[PDB]
Amino acid sequence: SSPSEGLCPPGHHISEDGRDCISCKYGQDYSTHWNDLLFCLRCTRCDSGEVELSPCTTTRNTVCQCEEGTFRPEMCRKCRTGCPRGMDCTPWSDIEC
Amino acid sequence: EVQLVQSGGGVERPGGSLRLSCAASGFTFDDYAMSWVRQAPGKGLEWVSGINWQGGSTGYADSVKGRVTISRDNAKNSLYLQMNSLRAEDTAVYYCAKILGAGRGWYFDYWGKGTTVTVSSASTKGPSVFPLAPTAALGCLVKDYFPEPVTVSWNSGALTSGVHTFPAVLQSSGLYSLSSVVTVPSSSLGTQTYICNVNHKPSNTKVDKKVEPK
Amino acid sequence: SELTQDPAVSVALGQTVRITCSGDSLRSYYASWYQQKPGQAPVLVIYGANNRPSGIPDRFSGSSSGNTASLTITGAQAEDEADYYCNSADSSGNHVVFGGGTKLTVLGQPKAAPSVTLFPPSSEELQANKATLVCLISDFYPGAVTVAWKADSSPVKAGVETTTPSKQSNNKYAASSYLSLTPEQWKSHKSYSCQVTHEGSTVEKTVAP
Repeated sequence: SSPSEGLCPPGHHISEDGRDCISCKYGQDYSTHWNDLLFCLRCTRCDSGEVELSPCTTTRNTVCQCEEGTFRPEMCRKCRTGCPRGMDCTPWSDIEC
Repeated sequence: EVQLVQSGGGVERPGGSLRLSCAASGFTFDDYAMSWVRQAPGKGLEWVSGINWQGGSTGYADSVKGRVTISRDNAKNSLYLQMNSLRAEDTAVYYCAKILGAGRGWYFDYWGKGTTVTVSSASTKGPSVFPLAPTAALGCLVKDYFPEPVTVSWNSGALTSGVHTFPAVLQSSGLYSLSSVVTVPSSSLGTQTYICNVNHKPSNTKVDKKVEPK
Repeated sequence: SELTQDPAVSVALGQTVRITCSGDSLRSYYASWYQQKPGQAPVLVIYGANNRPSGIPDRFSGSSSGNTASLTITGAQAEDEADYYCNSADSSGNHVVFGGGTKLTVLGQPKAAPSVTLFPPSSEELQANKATLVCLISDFYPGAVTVAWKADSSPVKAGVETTTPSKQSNNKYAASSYLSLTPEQWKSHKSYSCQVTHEGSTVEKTVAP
């Protein structure tokens, strides 16, 4: 409700006047940190290659995880099948050689 | 550029099997995910099944799950969908489609020409033609016939003015029906004879029905 | 699951149109649009964010707020009278889902009211213990009509077959609708109605036993 030290708590953006802490809309937008912002940031939406590991809350943005057979901040890449000479694919890392 | 050749436009009885095959050229095939997406006659698109670049991820629409199966042979740049125990509601055109990424997904940046698959309980049937008695309007109901198509004419083909044949509707019974309605003067009902010529070649049927005023 | 888009919209050539696609999973999965010219393989228009494949016109633009994606054509040209569908993953992430499609018509010819003609069952059919009403519609533009059947006052879904509209020699559309009934169902009612809703306005023809 009330802006502590000019700032609103996580999951809130301060009102236009400066007196109120409006809450972020769950599913729509979020804020992660103590802030005096005019809006909450909109949730990330998942691309094709991806699934929604954690849905977007008010304190947390959405985690999209690359699907089975790929990895990642712009598009999911196909994993390197083999290693180069003289040298496991996850949803966030290539193969390590 | 990308090329996708589907094939095998099949007529099959319910409970029967097909193997839709799609081949692809002009792009690395094993780099990309695939999917089948269908469409019944004039009624919206419907996602069938999805596959991963490697072949691991495989997704199936509830309406087909367990009945069809999906698989790719990256060695032959091919992608198949085996169908088992067909349904009369599986009557559709089937497009194999390239998903844009390597992972299983919903952005089909390319669409094959699509293969037509027809599932009908019914067997070949000749039509049962009823006259549509009566500027007046009379016609001929070409009821319950299989399969498509049928030729309608009037007075041995001698009349072509005012003639309109409507496209046939497949019934829930699986037997087609259409109407041809001609517009004629009121004075013609006393001086002219009106017979329609219905010829269904697949069943070898020629019926000439007289349209007389009730 | 199921994302619902209006089945029919329209634009006057050179104008703008927004086709919206709505579904409680478009809150957490980017959209994606296709175009399907009558009897072509769907053609991808706008995949997610707002990026468009090489080869599709500048004019086109995808957008997203809340649980709605929205395809937007600026200055719709003649070569845009096509079906546009949308898709995302379902609520979870495993299945794909398509919108019921929108017939986007581009306004070429001026709008035309449908021409209905309804036929009660012929005596010959009833003698075979059958009964079929025939409702024939023609000369309407744009070609998207809602056909409804009535038994006195009650809506009849069972026994109905209907065709999907098609272009005549005049460029206007036409469709046919059939009501199959038992002769006992035919006599039990005072009147049977065929109702054709076009551009809002409904044309009604009635027949009685």
